Amino acid sequence: EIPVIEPLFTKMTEDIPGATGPVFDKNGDFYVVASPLSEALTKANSPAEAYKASRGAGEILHIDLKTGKKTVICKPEVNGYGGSPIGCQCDRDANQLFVADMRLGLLVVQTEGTFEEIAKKDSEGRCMQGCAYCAFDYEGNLWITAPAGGVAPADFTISLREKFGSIYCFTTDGQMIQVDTAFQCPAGIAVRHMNDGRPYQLIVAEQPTKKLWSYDIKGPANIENKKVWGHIPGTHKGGAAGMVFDEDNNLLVANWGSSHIEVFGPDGGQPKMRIRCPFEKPANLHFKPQTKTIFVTEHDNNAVWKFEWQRNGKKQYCETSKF
Repeated sequence: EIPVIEPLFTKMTEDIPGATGPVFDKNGDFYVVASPLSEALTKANSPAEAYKASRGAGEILHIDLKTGKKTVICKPEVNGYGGSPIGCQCDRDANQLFVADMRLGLLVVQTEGTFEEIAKKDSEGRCMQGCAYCAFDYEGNLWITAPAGGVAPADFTISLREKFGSIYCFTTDGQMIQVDTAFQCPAGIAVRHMNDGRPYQLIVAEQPTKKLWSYDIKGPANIENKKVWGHIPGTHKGGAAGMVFDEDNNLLVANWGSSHIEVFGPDGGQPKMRIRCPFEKPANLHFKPQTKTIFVTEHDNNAVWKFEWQRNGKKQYCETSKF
């Protein structure tokens, strides 16, 4: 039996469809992503059906943590095609967000709301797929999951039932390298680092398959030894979505549809503990820097909550020093 804890959750905000991409920038400002397409995929009989019902482009919102006021930072669209941002990370050398988008690929978003679409195509020259989750390594290379088909203007599709989801690395030389493919809905992603700051394991959630995969990282866009690393419990619709490390390199994983966040030790395997949530659909999570406080987004109430974890979070790339 896996032991379960039931900490206190405090609701921070609501009325955010498909709430995801919780992120803190270098100033300690907190952002979340609204995703009409996420919410639609939850209710549809198909990706197409979901795409059709989706009210519009998603948005990056600033949330004031004292007042709860939501401010639209960016509503990305390119050429009439609405973006579907999901996952975010803050850069280290500039206060700007790198945003995985299921319709537009990888974005760089400024706090004043301008943005750049980073890649129409990958380095081999093939079209880009829609991106969902991303994680910086401490070198500045961005690892990205891509569960969707081609970016707009291709029809929207997602690898929820077929194997076509891919993994990329966007390197510090600005190359978008496809590093793996034929996933069934690759979702959350994380980089385990060595004591010395060196990147060395890539953890990737494959959502409906209730699996976490690992690879050994040997350099920028250079991975091998692909293995199943962790088991996600339950037979519910869903599976692992976002994930984050704590300071001890335990991996916390939102298990969408299970009402739990799963906690894996450094060697993976089975969860060592589960965290019971007051909602069925935790989607994504992020630590408040230099704190034990975890912010969690959820799709029962399209809300953001916080709870206290047993230790501080692992530093993100944005919190580390250039030298």
